[PDB]
Amino acid sequence: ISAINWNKIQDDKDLEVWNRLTSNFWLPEKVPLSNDIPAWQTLSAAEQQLTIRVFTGLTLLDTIQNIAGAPSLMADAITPHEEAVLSNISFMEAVHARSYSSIFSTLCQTKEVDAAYAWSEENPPLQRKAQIILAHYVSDEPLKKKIASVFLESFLFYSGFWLPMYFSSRGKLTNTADLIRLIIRDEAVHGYYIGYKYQIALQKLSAIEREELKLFALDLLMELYDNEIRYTEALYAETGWVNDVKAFLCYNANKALMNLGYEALFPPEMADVNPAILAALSPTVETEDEDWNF
Amino acid sequence: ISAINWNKIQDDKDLEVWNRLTSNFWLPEKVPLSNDIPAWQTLSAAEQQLTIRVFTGLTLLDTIQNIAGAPSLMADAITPHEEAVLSNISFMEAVHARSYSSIFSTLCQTKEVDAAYAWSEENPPLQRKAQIILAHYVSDEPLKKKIASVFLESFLFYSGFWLPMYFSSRGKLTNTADLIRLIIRDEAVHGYYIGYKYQIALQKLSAIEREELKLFALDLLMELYDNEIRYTEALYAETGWVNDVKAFLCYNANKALMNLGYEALFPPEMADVNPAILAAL
Amino acid sequence: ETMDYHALNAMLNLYDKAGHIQFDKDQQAIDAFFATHVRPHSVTFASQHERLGTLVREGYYDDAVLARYDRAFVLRLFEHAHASGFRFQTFLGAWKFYTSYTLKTFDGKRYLEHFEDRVTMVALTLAQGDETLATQLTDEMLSGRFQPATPTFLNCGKQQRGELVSCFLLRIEDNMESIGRAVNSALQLSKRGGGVAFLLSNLREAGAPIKRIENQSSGVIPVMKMLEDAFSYANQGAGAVYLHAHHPDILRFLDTKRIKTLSLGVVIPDITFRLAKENAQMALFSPYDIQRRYGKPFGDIAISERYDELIADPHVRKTYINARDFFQTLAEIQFESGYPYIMFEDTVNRANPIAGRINMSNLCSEILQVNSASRYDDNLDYTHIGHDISCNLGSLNIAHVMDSPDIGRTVETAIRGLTAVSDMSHIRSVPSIAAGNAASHAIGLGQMNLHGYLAREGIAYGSPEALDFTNLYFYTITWHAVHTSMRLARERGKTFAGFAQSRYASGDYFTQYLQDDWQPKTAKVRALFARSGITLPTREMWLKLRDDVMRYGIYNQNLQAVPPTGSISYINHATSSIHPIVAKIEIRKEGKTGRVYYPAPFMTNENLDMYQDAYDIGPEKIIDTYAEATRHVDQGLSLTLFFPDTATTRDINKAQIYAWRKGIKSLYYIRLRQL
Amino acid sequence: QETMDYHALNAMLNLYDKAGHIQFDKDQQAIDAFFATHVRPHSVTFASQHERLGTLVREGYYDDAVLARYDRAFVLRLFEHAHASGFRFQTFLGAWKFYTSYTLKTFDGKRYLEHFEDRVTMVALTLAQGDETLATQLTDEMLSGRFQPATPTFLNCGKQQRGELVSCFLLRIEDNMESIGRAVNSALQLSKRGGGVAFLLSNLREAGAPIKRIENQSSGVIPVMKMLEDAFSYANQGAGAVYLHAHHPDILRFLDTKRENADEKIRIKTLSLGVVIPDITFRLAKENAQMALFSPYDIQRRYGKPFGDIAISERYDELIADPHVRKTYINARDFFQTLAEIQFESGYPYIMFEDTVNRANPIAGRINMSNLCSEILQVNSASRYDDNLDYTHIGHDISCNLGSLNIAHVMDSPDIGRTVETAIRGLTAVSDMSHIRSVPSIAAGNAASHAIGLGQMNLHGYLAREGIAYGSPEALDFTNLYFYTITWHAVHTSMRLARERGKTFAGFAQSRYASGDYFTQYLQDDWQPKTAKVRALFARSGITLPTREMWLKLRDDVMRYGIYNQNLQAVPPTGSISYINHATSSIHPIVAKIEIRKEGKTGRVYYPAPFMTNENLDMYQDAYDIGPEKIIDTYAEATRHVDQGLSLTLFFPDTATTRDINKAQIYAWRKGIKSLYYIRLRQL
Ligand SMILES: Nc1nc2c(ncn2[C@H]2C[C@H](O)[C@@H](COP(=O)(O)OP(=O)(O)OP(=O)(O)O)O2)c(=O)[nH]1
Ligand SMILES: Nc1nc2c(ncn2[C@H]2C[C@H](O)[C@@H](COP(=O)(O)OP(=O)(O)OP(=O)(O)O)O2)c(=O)[nH]1
Ligand SMILES: [Fe+3]
Ligand SMILES: [Fe+3]
Ligand SMILES: [Fe+3]
Ligand SMILES: [Fe+3]
Ligand SMILES: [Mg+2]
Ligand SMILES: [Mg+2]
Repeated sequence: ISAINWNKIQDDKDLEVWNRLTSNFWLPEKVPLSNDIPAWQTLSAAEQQLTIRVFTGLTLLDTIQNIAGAPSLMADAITPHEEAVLSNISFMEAVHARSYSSIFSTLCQTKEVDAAYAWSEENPPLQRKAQIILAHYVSDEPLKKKIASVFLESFLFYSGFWLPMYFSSRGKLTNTADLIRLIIRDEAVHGYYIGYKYQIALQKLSAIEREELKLFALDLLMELYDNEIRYTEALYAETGWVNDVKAFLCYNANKALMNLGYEALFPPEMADVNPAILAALSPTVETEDEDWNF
Repeated sequence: ISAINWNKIQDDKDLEVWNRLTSNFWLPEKVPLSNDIPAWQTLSAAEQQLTIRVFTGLTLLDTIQNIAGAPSLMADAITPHEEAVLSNISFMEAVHARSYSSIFSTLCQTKEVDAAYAWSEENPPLQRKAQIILAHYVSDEPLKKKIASVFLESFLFYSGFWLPMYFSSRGKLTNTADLIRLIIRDEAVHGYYIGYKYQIALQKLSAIEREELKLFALDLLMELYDNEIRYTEALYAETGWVNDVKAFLCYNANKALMNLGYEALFPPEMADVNPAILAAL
Repeated sequence: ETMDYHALNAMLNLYDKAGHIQFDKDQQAIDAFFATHVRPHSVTFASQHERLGTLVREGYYDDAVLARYDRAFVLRLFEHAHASGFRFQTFLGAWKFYTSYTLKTFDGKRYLEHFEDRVTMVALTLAQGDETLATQLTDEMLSGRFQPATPTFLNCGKQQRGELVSCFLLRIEDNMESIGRAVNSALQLSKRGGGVAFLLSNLREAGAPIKRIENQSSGVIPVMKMLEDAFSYANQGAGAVYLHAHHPDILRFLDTKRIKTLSLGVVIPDITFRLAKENAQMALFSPYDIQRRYGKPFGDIAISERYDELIADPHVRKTYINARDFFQTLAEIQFESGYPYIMFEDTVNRANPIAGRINMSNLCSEILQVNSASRYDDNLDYTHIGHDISCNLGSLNIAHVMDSPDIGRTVETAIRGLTAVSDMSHIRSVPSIAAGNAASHAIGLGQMNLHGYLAREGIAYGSPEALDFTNLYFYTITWHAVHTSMRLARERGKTFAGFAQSRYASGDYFTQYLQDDWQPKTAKVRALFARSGITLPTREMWLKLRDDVMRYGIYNQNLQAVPPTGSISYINHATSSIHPIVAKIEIRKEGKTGRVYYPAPFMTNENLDMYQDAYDIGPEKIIDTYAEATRHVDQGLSLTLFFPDTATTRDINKAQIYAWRKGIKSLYYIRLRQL
Repeated sequence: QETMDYHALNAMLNLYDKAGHIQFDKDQQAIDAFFATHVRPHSVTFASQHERLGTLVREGYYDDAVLARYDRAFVLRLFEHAHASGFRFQTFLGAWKFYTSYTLKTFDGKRYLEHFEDRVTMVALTLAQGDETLATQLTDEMLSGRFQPATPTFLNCGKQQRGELVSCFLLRIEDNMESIGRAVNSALQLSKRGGGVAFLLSNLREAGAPIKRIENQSSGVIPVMKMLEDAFSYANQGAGAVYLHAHHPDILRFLDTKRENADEKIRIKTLSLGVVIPDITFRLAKENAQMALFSPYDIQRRYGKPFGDIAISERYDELIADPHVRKTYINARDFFQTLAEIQFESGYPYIMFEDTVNRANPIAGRINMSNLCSEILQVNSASRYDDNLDYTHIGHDISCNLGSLNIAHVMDSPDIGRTVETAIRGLTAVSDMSHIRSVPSIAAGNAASHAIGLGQMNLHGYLAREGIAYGSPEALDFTNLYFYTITWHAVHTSMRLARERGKTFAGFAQSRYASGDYFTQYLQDDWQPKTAKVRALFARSGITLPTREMWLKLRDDVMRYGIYNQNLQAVPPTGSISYINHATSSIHPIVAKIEIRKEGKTGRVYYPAPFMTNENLDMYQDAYDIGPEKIIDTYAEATRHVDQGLSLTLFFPDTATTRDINKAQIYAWRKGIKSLYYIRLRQL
């Protein structure tokens, strides 16, 4: 163990990723969410009850990355300056985690929150995706550790990030998504980093081992995606937006692969996202004698 | 594994530590260390050399608190929200360490940093003071971990936290001190939480066991006490204020003992220091 | 399903593939608002007969008004309104009207009025019974031309009402009586809902002696403290304090905002700039040592003119500060907390027509009038009732005015309606105001939608053809106001007191309008007035009018003033003041969702290159336009400068210099890009 | 080899010898030096009393309006005589205080123009208004030390460039903005020339009362408090007070403006606090039960009289009864609790036992509030104004003309019916000139009531002198019959006054004096000295203690001719003059054998209790060691006689408890105390 000199650096990104991920740091008490109450109320019995469940789903992921997700990727990082970034991400996930509970308190009641919490505990496809990543985390394979995480960071959050987004495209719960967008922008980075750091340990690998990794990613994605279709088919059942979420995922699946040096898989007739949703993803001195003039 | 609920919190302290520890957010780039530039030259060659050497152990200290300190305690935590605060602390400490490496670039030079750092590996009073504290992080014993965590935060750190506060009182390098103002304020809560949650752990440990650790606290804190005496005296050597820092470590190690629930060890005559250093706190 | 008007309005923040705005969803939201809120909440009446009757008997409307007309003619007029064909323009419009303006029940669950209703009521209140005039106002507010100020519109005709006009300018004198009275004056005025400004200029400096015995007085700061607390008490509820740039406290007066809810306004004389030119120092003269030696209160002497002499007089204690750094600190504080507002003493006086010297302005830098000190017995009663200033306001929709050909009628009806307000304004709580408003007939006819209109007719803002319109516009409004005012005097057989000394009486006001430059400098402009059916006043109209005044006088002291229209602009669909829009779609913190969106008037996906947002149109351009107005309007004009968050002190100071030199009467506060 | 400056001489007072014997001499030594070092090298030497007045008038120091009411012959002679009475100062502080704070100095301050006696003369002359014999009378009453016109009557008499003669004020606020407004102004125009004012908050609407039928509106009383609070911080000299019922809704938050748990947000820092507790507030504490705080709004609505104008102890159940009259509820045992917690840290609040005051009240109507020093208890009437703030109905408000008597020197003088007589005339005179221009409600109320406030001082002096341990059988019994004999004479005077003028204090026929129901308790027996020690002391002093025969002659005279003054006496604490006249504060015990004063360029000026030697130390116990008991005991006996109030400072150690204060508060109630000043804690 040697101390950190943030002056003799190994990789460019360590610093600029540290400069971003800390600039855009945020807290959930900073967003006026009490103003979404009126739009919240207008959502149906079924509609409200969904929005709760997807955030609860969002929670699980964010929680995993915090305690077992990012932590495990420290053991694989090369530059001592990467781990410092890693610790920030670890923390940040937990702020992502605090947020929903800051929503949950504000918009709904623990009569509705607790029924969605207990569903989340028992809901088969949500726990499955939580399981897939976990079995690849505690695995001793370091390259697959990153892929999994990328697939979490770049794709898994987005089966649920669609609803606070879609709403925003209707003028409902704008400020809830306003807060979500800050999560998003942090998780965008997360994907690029671990991804970039994946390609890195990858170009160092065996030429023949590079086929092994390329297939497995697609396979794992293909499984995680399979699950995700059944995950969206259950929650969003009785709304009929499935076709938009199932399209969103595809787009968000290319997003993951393109961060890992891999080429897109779903053609843009499957990743066809409505531009409105795409849009919702992001919107002293002195004087002079002279100056005095006239 | 179950998702977090910050709407059914378990301990009152959890959120208390959360709210303000997260409100106490700061960066080295927020403070203009472009200001301590004229006041920096007014130190001698050996005064300036020890500027780094004091903060160099401190760079390694937050390095070990960040990478090893909390990371082992997240299996010890009882409320999942406690796991949450520790990870901020982990992160916050990496910035603390970054803050020292913001310092060695606003005023300090290339040649000089490659001397206090390489010294921090050729320095047994530093080496051991980090070796023992970690020997309890890489021990499967939790109160050994938290005690180490306590005394690191609240005693072993304070080897070089006196230098800028003495500097600040004379108007020399205060904007650098305005930053260690933030740093300490964080370690304050860091030491406290570890401290409070040490005391929750002793509500379940049996009658004789409370003295298996009460007595074991002394063996260790005074073991790393004399290794700190060594580190203090060859650093504050030809300065003259070796004995004001002598009174400094008997002050905050009485606050370190306080940061566990125990009673303060050193009397009126050993814990009383410079009243102009504490005013600039 | 589900498209609540509030989610529907929100759709104005979103786009299509070419770069579109969804105006569609606004007018759609209005249609929604009337059917999700308004008509399910209003109460139905068989005929206006019950409507009038029940609303009188139940204690909502006031009979004191109607009884002045044949009850026949009231339902005659009401029908005329509800058949005028009024629909709404913006979502915010109808939102603002209904929530804030319209008459709802005592418990507040049902609506009792609609837009066309509120007009009728005001039209009947202002006309005092004049059948022929009651009609005219109804038409003029309904067609959207004349628009009474927030308090007037709101309150008229209601029995359970507040005050007709908020906005007051009362000076404090250098004695404990007047200070006291003023601290009370706040209490009685702020509780009725008033916006009061105070003239601190007169009071003793810090370190001044009281009762012959030396170094005693507290300064101007602690008098504020009390006023602040008084405003803090009486809620709605906001105040401003004006100080002369050459009062010895100025820096520690500026320092208070470096004392939360007060507004600072600094009167800067020409000599301050002149000192600020050659990097010199300033002189701050003791208000005490002026009183003794020159027998006049500080705020009442020509600081610019005397200056040399003052500095020479050894009895007057001079305090020295930095001119360059003054303008600096001024900027510094504006950067942060908005004010200090500025008004340029001499600039104002120079082109003031009324006898005397103005010293201060209102809460919005727009009202600029002369006043006289009031003298009190020890029991706080008036031994001499002075004159202080109250501001009756109302504005015109530049565009809507330009459409109808009888711009004259459009103006008279408005000036008369405005005048009617003073003849009904009896603030008994502070007599100087009331007795001043009893001799002055002070009014302030405003404008709005200039930007809307220019950009509607296609003109870019700040352009050589823009200024050219806005100049020859005000020119022609002015003529009609003065005419309306001259006529009024002829009918009442009385001029405002102090007229015999006015420049209107001397005829040196008419001097300007008897020369030229008064023919269009651009062909595009001339087209507008040709096309609009507006006869630009010709030399022998002024020449006929000069000699008319110089016989019968004018009944009003000050005629126009252009305010920074608050909510009234959003009811009448107008681009704020006579300045550019703050943005293409104004985001405003209101009601349930915390924000309501406002699209600029006459805006489509086609003319989007006209609606350049203020911030980046630039400072200079705004002044440039305002200059042309400052030319004609006798009072001040509320000038808000719009800088980018990256701009620096210089920029501001530089912009103020220009503004000063261009001859701006008054400056409001400076806004930075950050939302 | 030299050294000893008169200040160093006065500090010696605090230094003992071996065992401990006070250097009483080193203060008297200081006096001699004080004059030798500072006073006389700084006086203006006037070749004859003839050029003096001639120089002091022309140069615009002395008020020619006064002197020209007598032939200069008499004036010169009176002066000459005043100086021939041979006055000598007693203690250092005594002298020092006079010159620095009271005596006449040249415009530039740098020289002195008057000596003690000179002041007296002027005072004596100003108060006589033109009466040769009364002027001579006053001269002697003051210089002997029997009379002392309170600070503001002393310091500001005779001088041409002068401030007001009275400096204590009681103003009321009515539940409407006009009075709200007029209150801040009066807080201004009164405090501006060093006038202490008290305000009546009891009447204002509560912390959420609707305005003009529109629900939940009004701000409370706090914001009006704050306005005044700062308004006093401007007019600086400048001490303000406020009074609010125990059963007025805001009471718990009102008590919480002083609480440390604030700063800006619910905080007042200069204003003094007064709390009115009616009798029932005790009954509710008894059975642990809750207090019912009523709406002043809803009371004004239903009943037609504003809050503090109607009964609260006597109408309590009848007010819970009315369901139209709103009701908030809190603990009575916790109200009294908080009081002590506020009392501990802040000193306040004061206390006025509403009914104990109204039952002893001999005057028409009700008393609703008290003054900054809890010692004024008079009846006011509200005022009505136009919207322009012009007065429409100029109601009565209270100004306090105060004076004092040295108990010891009074018992020394032969005639006491002269000692008191003179005192009353001068006071009356003060109140016959108090044309307070700025608040006509105080001026024309004063011009109606002719109310005066004669005090008593040097009790723990006279007691200690004559070998009486404070609060002993001998003490109590004496002071009982002392306040007794003073009372009679005070009235007899007021009766004679009402006879010289042919008029009474307006609305006499409604007073208990006019029916004779005042003379009730003075005509049932009990007025024999409980101790022969006390009897032989009244003999020694030669005082005709008022007979049952006297109490008839007076009765029959009063009923016939009337009395010129609504109120004759009130006993304030002496904080300034009790050093000029050498008196043991009020009638309460001394503060320490040698009191320390934070004045002058030492930071410490020390003051030794009168008549105190190295022999009679056991008679001079500091009020702390006495015990709030004996103090209340002595105060009760006084309160029996005095028509107005007696300002009661209670004295506690640092070991005292939240209950210890609460406990005394009750012993004060039970024994029949009218009012309470604040409670002190032992630390310096
Ligand atoms: N803070 C404070 N300000 C005062 C006081 N007296 C006067 N001032 C201030 C407020 C007024 O603006 C200014 C003049 O007030 P006045 O007319 O009450 O003073 P006065 O006539 O007693 O003496 P003057 O002839 O004005 O020097 O001085 C005071 O006692 N305290
Ligand atoms: N916070 C606040 N309190 C006010 C205001 N106006 C009056 N108050 C308070 C102070 C007075 O104690 C009480 C009654 O005030 P007024 O007698 O001037 O009200 P007014 O006679 O116009 O109608 P009202 O007596 O309420 O039926 O309410 C205000 O604008 N704001
Ligand atoms: Fe996350
Ligand atoms: Fe992430
Ligand atoms: Fe740290
Ligand atoms: Fe730490
Ligand atoms: Mg004056
Ligand atoms: Mg009222």
